[PDB]
Amino acid sequence: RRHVLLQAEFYQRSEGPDKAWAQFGFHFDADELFHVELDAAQTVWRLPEFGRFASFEAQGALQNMAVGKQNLEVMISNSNRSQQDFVTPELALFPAEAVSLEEPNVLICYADKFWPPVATMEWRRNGAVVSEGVYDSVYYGRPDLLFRKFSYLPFVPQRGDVYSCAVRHWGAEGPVQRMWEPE
Amino acid sequence: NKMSMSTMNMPMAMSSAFFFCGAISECHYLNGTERVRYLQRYIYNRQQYAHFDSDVGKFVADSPLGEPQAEYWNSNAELLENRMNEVDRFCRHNYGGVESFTVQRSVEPKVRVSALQPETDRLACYVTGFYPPEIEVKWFLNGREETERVVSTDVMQNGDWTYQVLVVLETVGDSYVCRVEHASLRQPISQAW
Repeated sequence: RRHVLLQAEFYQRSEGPDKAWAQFGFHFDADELFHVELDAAQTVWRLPEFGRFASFEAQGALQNMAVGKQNLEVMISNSNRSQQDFVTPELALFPAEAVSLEEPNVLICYADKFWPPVATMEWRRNGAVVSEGVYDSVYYGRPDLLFRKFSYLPFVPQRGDVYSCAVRHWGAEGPVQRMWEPE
Repeated sequence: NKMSMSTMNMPMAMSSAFFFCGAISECHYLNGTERVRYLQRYIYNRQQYAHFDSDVGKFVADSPLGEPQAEYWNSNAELLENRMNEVDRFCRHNYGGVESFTVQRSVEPKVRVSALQPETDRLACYVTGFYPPEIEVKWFLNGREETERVVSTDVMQNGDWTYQVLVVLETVGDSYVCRVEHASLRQPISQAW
């Protein structure tokens, strides 16, 4: 019936501290086709099958990034450095699959409804940092111009294990976190 | 196939801080390529200041900030011809390039039926791993569709091009079936309990 293909790109910077970010990606319905790693000029497909079916010239994104960054400086000026209030994320933590003790699974941490799109996710098992095999998404857009982001932790369910996902949003006082434990 | 991109137009120039500027180039497809709409949105911070819609053929200011830019871009007929062409060289080209693995992407649901409780008060039908997100999950008691005591979560995005949903039946010779219809399946899945 209905489909949306989006090319979504953004260019942002902070002062105090000074930092810049950029993102260039293509999306289909709610899901990401690819993003370009702007430092390396590489198209990164969300699923490896996409990269076998299709191609994208990542140099094109780098040309867009130069235009994006110039646009940013012109719109900062045209707006007299007007700024918006930050919106802190809502977190959900849920497994990919039916939980069976000792069957490998994936915990998904979904940070939603935040702005600006600068947030880091940290995983913990029984209060200790776990990072092996973790995948973090790039920032996905919303109709309300807020963002969302996915993180994935491979795990093996066991009785009495607790997991936590903590998100550090740019400029927040500290992390917000959610816990999960199996059935 | 080699995917195409869309250029951004450039607006005219007229302690801690944060600035954001972005652009979204959207292709809306109804009955595939039969009806195609190109929309390009320009955003500053948390507000859209302007867009181009291929059905309109011109830039429209969405805020006072974009008013100058819409008129500046609207005064350039070659610039407007360029945007109107995006419907073909961006939207139609890209649809042909990715339809096989997006519109035609098909991933079968896995269906699990569990007791929840301490005595049984609820049956959970967990349906995981599917694409596209459109799905019908129904509970039957002795071949009769239940609705009254049925509670469904929204279909949840896993973010990896798969979706899941949970359908709980409140209930106390009884034969309960969770029936799942999905575009990936030639035949519905009947998970008995």
